[PDB]
Amino acid sequence: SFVEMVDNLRGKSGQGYYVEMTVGSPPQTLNILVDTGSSNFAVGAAPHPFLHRYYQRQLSSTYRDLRKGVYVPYTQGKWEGELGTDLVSIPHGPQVTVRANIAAITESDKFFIQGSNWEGILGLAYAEIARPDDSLEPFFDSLVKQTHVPNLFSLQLCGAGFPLQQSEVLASVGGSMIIGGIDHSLYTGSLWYTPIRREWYYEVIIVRVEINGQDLKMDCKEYNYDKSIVDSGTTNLRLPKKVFEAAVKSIKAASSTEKFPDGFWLGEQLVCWQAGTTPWNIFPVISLYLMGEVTQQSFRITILPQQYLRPVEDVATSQDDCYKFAISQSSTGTVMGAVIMEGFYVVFDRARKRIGFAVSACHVHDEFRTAAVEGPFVTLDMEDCGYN
Ligand SMILES: CN(C(=O)CCN1Cc2cc(C(=O)c3ccccc3)ccc2N=C1N)C1CCCCC1
Repeated sequence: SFVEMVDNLRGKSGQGYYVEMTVGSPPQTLNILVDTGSSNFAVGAAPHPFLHRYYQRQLSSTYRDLRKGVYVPYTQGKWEGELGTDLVSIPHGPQVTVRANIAAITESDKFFIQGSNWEGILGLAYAEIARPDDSLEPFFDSLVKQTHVPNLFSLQLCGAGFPLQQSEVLASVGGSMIIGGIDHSLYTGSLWYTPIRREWYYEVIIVRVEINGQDLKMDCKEYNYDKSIVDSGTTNLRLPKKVFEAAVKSIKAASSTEKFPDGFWLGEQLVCWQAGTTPWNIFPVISLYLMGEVTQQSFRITILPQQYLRPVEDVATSQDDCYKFAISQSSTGTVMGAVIMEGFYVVFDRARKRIGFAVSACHVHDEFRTAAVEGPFVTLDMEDCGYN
């Protein structure tokens, strides 16, 4: 179907997924992180201890200067840049060349990650959350208007399998970003769609949460406290303070046969099990019910411990499989990160203002269980879950 784009993503979920791209004339190649969490196409345009390479504007005959600066701070950090434009392409993507807005990053604190292997970020969200403002057209918006590529893209993040490293990056590809299409070889079963509440972040509405079938039983509005978005840039599944606690307890209980340190459930410290003996069956499956496109109808996606327990290279890299509990609390609402996406083929159907989920043909699981997507359900009381 889209053989060309299949498996065009790499990196490390923990350090983000990225795709190859080229900017300027002649072509300058750079790894760009795929982030559904933002709307700026920003690349390193100056040396930095963590950049193997960067965008060299003086060497591009098509580069154009907008003579406008941009300051973006975030978490005790920030990236500063100079706005401009140039021609862009995606080798393992559509065979097209567009002209996009490019923030040439010139100074940054806490942005570029050591080891990730990407020198830039491709924000696929809407302009509403673009810096310095919504007038700076996002990349995909430009791509869709300068070509005939369909206004939609889908993602299948396969998180590989076992612990990887900066070296294992260019050895085992991570996943796929299919631009302008939906690839039938990336999923099994049906594709279920949930509406996009507001086009700024990819915001959705969750109506119910379950732990091994048991209802978390909270006012559905609490689940979307502030907001709920899907973000390929975020590693963990992030949930409000309350929901978070309620969940850890339920998860704690479910797994009682064995006890772990409070440090584990805080993401502070990890756990290990003699190679090959990880007791998956002891940990519970998790499920989020989403609002359906059809009124009063809803469906659910379900992940396994193989999705929320991230494999990490042991401290002493011994012969023991250790794991990190990838479920943490949030204050900015729910973030459906990689622990969620690595279970499904996710479709960002902007043209129809919806997002679809399907079982990933590459998700991790043992023969006893499997991730799922099932519907329809009728648990009256849904739009009422939307926060304001
Ligand atoms: C925190 N990260 C996330 O992916 C979670 C949600 N975000 C935040 C985010 C922040 C930025 C920045 O402007 C920035 C500035 C200085 C230092 C760090 C970040 C840009 C895009 C963002 N998109 C998200 N998905 C980080 C995960 C690694 C990639 C950077 C964002």
